Amino acid sequence: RKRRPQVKLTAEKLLSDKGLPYVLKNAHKRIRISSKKNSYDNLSNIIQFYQLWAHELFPKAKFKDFMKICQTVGKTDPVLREYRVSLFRDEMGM
Amino acid sequence: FSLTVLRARIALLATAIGGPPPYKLGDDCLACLKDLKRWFKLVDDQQKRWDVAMAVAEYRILTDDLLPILIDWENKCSLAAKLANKAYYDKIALNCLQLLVLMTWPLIVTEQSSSNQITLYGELKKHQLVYKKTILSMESGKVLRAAIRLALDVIKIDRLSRTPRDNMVLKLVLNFFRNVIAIEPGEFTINTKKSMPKKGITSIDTLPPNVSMDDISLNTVISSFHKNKVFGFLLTLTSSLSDFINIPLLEIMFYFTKDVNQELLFPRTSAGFELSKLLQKEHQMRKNVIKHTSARHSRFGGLLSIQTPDKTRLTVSGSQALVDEKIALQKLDDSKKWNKRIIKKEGLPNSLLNSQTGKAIFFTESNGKHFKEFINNFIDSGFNILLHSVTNYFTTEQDRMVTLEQVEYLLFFAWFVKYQLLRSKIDNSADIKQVSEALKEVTFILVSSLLRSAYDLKNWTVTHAGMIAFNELLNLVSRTKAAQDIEFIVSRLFSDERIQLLSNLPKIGSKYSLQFMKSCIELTHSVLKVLEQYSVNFQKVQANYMTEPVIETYINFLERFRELEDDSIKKVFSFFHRVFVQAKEQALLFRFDLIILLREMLSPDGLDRMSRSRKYVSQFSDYFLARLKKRLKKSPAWFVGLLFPPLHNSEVGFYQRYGE
Amino acid sequence: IWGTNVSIQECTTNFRNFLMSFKYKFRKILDEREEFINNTTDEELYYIKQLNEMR
DNA sequence: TTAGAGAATTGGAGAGTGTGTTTTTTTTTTTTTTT
DNA sequence: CACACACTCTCCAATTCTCTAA
Repeated sequence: RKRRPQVKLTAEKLLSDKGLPYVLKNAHKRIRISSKKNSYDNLSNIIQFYQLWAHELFPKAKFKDFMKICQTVGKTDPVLREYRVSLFRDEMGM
Repeated sequence: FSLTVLRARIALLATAIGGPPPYKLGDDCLACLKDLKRWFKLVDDQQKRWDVAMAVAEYRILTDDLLPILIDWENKCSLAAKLANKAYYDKIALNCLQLLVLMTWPLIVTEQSSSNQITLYGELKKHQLVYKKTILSMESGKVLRAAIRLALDVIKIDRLSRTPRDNMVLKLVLNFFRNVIAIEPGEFTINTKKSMPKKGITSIDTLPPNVSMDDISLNTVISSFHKNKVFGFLLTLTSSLSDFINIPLLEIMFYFTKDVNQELLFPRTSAGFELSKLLQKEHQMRKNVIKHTSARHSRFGGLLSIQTPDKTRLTVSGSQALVDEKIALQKLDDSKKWNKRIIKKEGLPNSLLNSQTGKAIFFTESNGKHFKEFINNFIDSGFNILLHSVTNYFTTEQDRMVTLEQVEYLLFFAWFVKYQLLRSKIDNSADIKQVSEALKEVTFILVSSLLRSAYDLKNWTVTHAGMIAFNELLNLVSRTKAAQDIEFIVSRLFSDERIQLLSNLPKIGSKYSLQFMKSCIELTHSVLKVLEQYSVNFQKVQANYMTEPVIETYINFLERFRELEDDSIKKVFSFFHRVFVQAKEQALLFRFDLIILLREMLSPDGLDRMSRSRKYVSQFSDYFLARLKKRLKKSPAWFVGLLFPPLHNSEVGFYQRYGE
Repeated sequence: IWGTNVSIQECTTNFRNFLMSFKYKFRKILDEREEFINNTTDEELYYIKQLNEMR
């Protein structure tokens, strides 16, 4: 009767297992930094982590569309801002 | 049945006027000319049919009969003017030129216009180009020499001795010049009543076979103007300014310069050096292109698996991916066939209202040299006098000015005041006082009032007509300050009332044409430099500029690096460069949009390697990465906060954007 | 490489270290050639000489 | 000006009407001009 | 004949929009 609706970026999907915990864990042990190397290589390595996170979290949409939708959701949906405030408060304790 | 009867009458008039092989005036020629004029006037406005003009163009009347009338009258006029029924032989050209200007009148289609006008607009715009094609190529286009006779007959007498009737003759003849040169190809009005198929519009060339883009460009118009001596006519008409010869003349000599850039004037086998440079550039970009293509054929079958996190065995093809992992990831990215929806949007003579930066009309070197001195002679003759003549009229009927007047006036003013300053910059032989007369208080306040009034009515085109002048206002203030109190009264009213208007347009115009976005960056760049010599506060004006939509509209211009020039990238990057240490507000710059554009910039597929743009940008990006690493290493949550937009909470606003 | 459980990096390193520092003497001793006394044609870096010839 | 309740439109899957094939010139007679 | 292709006919929920929301 009706086609299966396309999967969109729901709030629950943003907290997937291969998501925020994964990047928070691997930020300090995934990407190497060296100013001696050309800046293009460093920038590509930095964007590699986010690109793989987006693909293994949402292989339907591309890079730019995914980031645009995420930015619009963050500017619109206040739950993301609340979560960011909560993590900021937690980090402020140290 | 009515239409074919109309065609029959047009053919009957065509064989009644006469023909060649010298053209002969048939019996009752004046009567048939008056009949044709009456019929065309009746069908133009009283009935609004636009069908008589069509029949006239069909019989090639303008080419076969009308033009030879003026050509045959030219030799008689020359003989009569050099020797030392003249009234009958003079009045015959009046009706012919009145018909010519009427057919050459630009056609405007709006919502209130009926279906016949819009239906026939696409079929008559090509004939409009045909008229100017055959006029310009008719033995050096001498019909304009006959046209200027229809003006010198009336202007010869004293201006105080003008005629309440003959005064309309000057308007009628003057309209012909602006009408012939405003003829431009239209737009293919696609019938969007149904969904378009898997294929787009086949041909966008709206030119009949007799009309070629070679024979209709503004280069042809300028060459015809030079070869027909009408440069002297345009100079002498302005030399005697000291009403009705101002509004038409405002656009008679503006149409061919409404969109022509002044950069082509100065070069900064002669044409072949730029040819060799362009061949080098295209060879470089083609060399960059082949870096992705495989050394062998496509069917070689290079298959690989990327052992991505989670031990994934995703399969992506291509021997190019076997060279670099980044190429494999890019092939992963572009493999998806799904795309999002990108939203998108001239009613007046096309120009900056609709012209991209690369639309530089090709000019012959001799033609360019002639045009370099023609406009300079006009400026040295009557520029400021013509401006002061229309200053009084501009001060009245503010709400009675149709939207055409603003686009035909503000663009003229801004273009010429910009040209004078650039010409003074390149060469010191021109004084700044030749353009300094535009700093009048009343003119400035009226143009500012028009600019601010155009904002509330959503007339974005009219407002864009105003920013181009507002840029040169600040530019001329700076020029007259550096090269020097008259500048203060013009550059002190933007204290509190005008700061909102200048700081709101960048935040809202990012969803419109490219040139609308380009105007605001020039406005900010000029305003940040005019006030640098006096600092009302440098740290206070910049506070209202550092806003997230402003950064968004600046970075949205950088995504077009395939067409951005050296100065276009220079201004955008220098806006952030000048606030790196002077303002220290880099926290709002931490969006991924700028990082991906930096990756595109330093990549060889973007900016040129041999040019002088990617070196300082690369070094500044090297420092940018150091700043990013330093700021990210001190906040684990900032690793993911770099993607999300900033927050409105009180404490975090200073905790994250300033680091306590 | 898909379907092989073979890393491209190790293959590239193997071929790289095979390119230079390799001499035709290795081939001369691989086939048990008795006349391996030759020095210039065997002990010289054959592939380095080939790369120089290409250059 | 912000996070959130209301209208308004149209693209991506699917109902459906009509298509498009397979499909062939070998081998064997009979004639005709040169040989 | 019928299975696969190309494409006109036809249709609701996610995507955009501007009046009333905080």
